[PDB]
Amino acid sequence: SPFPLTSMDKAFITVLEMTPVLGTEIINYRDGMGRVLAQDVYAKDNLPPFPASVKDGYAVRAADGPGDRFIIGESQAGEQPTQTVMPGQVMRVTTGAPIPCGADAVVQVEDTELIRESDDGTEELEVRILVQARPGQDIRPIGHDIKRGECVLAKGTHMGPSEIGLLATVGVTEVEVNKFPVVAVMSTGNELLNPEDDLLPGKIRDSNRSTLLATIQEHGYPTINLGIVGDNPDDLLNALNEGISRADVIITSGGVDYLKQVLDIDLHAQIHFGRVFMKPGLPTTFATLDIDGVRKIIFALPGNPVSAVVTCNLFVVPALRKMQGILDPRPTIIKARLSCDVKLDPRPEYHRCILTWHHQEPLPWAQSTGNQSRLMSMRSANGLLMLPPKTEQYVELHKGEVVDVMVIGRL
Amino acid sequence: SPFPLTSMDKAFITVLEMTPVLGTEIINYRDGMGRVLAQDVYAKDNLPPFPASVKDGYAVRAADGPGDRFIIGESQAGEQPTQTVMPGQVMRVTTGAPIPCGADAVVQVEDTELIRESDDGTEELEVRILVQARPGQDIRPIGHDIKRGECVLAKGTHMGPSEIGLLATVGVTEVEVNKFPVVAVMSTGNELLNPEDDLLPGKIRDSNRSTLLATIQEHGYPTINLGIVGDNPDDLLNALNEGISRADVIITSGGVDYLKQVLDIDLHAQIHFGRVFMKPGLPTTFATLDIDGVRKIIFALPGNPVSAVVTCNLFVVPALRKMQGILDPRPTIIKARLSCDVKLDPRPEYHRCILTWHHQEPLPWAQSTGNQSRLMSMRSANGLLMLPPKTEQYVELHKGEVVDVMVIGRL
Amino acid sequence: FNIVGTTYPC
Amino acid sequence: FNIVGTTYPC
Ligand SMILES: O=C1C=CC(=O)N1CCOCCOCCN1C(=O)C=CC1=O
Repeated sequence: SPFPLTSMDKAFITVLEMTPVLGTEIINYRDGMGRVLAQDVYAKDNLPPFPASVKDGYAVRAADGPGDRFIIGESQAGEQPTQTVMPGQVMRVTTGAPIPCGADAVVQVEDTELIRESDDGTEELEVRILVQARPGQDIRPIGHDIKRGECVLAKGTHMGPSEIGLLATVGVTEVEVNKFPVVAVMSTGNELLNPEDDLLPGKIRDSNRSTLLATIQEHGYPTINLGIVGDNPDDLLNALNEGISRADVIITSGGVDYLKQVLDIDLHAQIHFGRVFMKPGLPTTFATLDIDGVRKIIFALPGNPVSAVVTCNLFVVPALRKMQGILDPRPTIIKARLSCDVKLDPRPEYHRCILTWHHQEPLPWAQSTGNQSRLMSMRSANGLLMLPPKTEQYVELHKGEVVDVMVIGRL
Repeated sequence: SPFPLTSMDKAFITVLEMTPVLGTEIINYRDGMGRVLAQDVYAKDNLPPFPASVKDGYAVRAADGPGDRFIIGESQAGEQPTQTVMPGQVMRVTTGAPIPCGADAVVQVEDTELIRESDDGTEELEVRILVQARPGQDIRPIGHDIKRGECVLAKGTHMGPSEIGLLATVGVTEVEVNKFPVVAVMSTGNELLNPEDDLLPGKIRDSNRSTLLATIQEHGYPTINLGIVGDNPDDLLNALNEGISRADVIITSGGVDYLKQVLDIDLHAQIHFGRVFMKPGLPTTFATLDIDGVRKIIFALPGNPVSAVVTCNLFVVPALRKMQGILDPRPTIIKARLSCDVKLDPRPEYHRCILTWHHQEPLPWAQSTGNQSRLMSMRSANGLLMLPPKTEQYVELHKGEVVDVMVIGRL
Repeated sequence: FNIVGTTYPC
Repeated sequence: FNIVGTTYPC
């Protein structure tokens, strides 16, 4: 120290390389949102499991051709039919109903005309089939959508709603997944007060713990609030021990120098980097600690509030994604057009922005937060602008030029 | 024969590699359009050759500052002034007039107010200079645009109007250039009649000689019409000898087999290719003949009229460009959007088209000729669409997709 | 530059 | 992919 400056590329790769993948556990399928499957999932039945009608109509023998037919009955959703359709008969079907024995096609109701109904008008008796059915027409055969024994979801699948629905479909209600990381957050600094406190001299309200907790929660991971910790070895070492004991990940912000000393000397953690050649984020620190053959990760983020949130999105979120089993945990980076000119720094530079798609324009505009219309000054950040380092060729970027933006919010 | 199929790429490169560069000659600068300089051109005087006023105003001493001044005279375009401007005097100047001795700046007329004029009102006597001139203000010093001894045009420059004007400027009225190729065109085929003839049985009017001559002339090169030649050794060999004797380049169309036999056996020419894997243009033939340590080039183009014009633009025009000294004689190829779907052939395919730029669209549309609105069916071809060979991935191109088009006309 | 038409990578 | 921002080639 001052620790060597690490490049942004090496810092990032080092985070992903060194972060572990959590172990697995069995969950109920309804809790599967955002989880990664740690098993292949197979169907144990056919979908549909019976030949099913695609249409409201009549189940027929295609060989009978067009003509006048006795309706022997009705097949409806949820009931197995007990009658066999013989030559010159048909059975009424609704969409999804099983096809009875002896019928090999369905003619939709619009290709028919009813001849006779019961006196009370509740019951159709005879119908004119107006078309020549193709065999198997308007029937979903057994197993058309899913076959028994088929693998419907592969291990490594990152599950959303449709995958939860596929589990339900196949009746696989308990599944093996990766664990979610438990994330403990503390703040440090003698100047900090709880949000709930009135100001005292020399002090400000701690906002990072709140912003960082919210960031992590927005991604779905459980969190632990470790509060404000006195910026001294004794309280830092204890907070850090309580974090290590309670969580997979510990994030601190502030005091980055007692912090880096406790990690190395008192905790015996390997600090992989302590300064990053980036803007903002220069003092960011990443360390791992192996105890139990369990690897803990520790992020010591800058105290400055803008820096704490940018660094959390660049480093922490991808690490958590890896921990929870996502095979490629890297963030989504899209192309956008700058809304304003911008001088480049020699450091790679990151800034919160709002992404907006205008009428029939293929690229969204990226508007840097804090400088704003009314409605635009009100909007929440959904991107992180990723500005290139200054060069001899590129010293300045202009409104309208094409830039990289990391997606950090719902679009 | 059937001669080996040559690829379009090898055929094209072979034409450029084997075509010679013509010798040089001295011309008058007014005849220089389209010529390539075979010498560097140097200025032998300064432009301007005297300090010249940029503005209508007054030549002043900047040291006199603002104030009231006697006007001692007028300097005008085309006359050397004989008076020296002393402290408290000025000389009227017009744009381009030489600056007299003793003045070191020009103040424009709008930064002045006239105090007194002669009784008759023809002659200004005294003027108020309202500004502090920067020294050398509104003067073009000697040699500001061109310096004596400067190279104003480099050898290899392909001259247009502004270059002709630069020659005039520097007084270099005779210049060394490459020769233009003399191009002899004949047609062959027993079915052909002159355009001026009424049809006889079995015959059609020869259109290729006319289209090919016009194509070459549009590029500025002298041509020789060799007429229609009987498709037999005796008349072919004589026409070919008269072409060789009269021209640098001989283009034939039709009869491609007495033609290829005369070239090889009777003329002793090296046929470099006789079939090209292209559409249209398959039977195209290129040969050279060295006599005098002078290399003649011979193109035997297909008789089909569409093929003759496409092949002339692909092969002949670039060769002529090389002959006349153009350092990179390759044609200009631009990107356009197809106006219609098109099935690809396994052969690279070329078709005349019309290029049109629509309101604020960055790519022009390419519309294939012959299928056409009224005004569009009337327009003259300014492009050659260059369709890719069929592959497993690309079998068809669609309206709106981006294609290569060779420019063959004024845009 | 290629005399043979190509397809568009973008 | 890169974590450091780029200029656009096109
Ligand atoms: O190939 C294209 C197409 C447009 C253009 O300007 N070029 C030249 C540079 O392209 C290099 C490879 O292009 C693929 C990725 N890419 C785009 O799709 C647009 C720019 C770009 O680099």
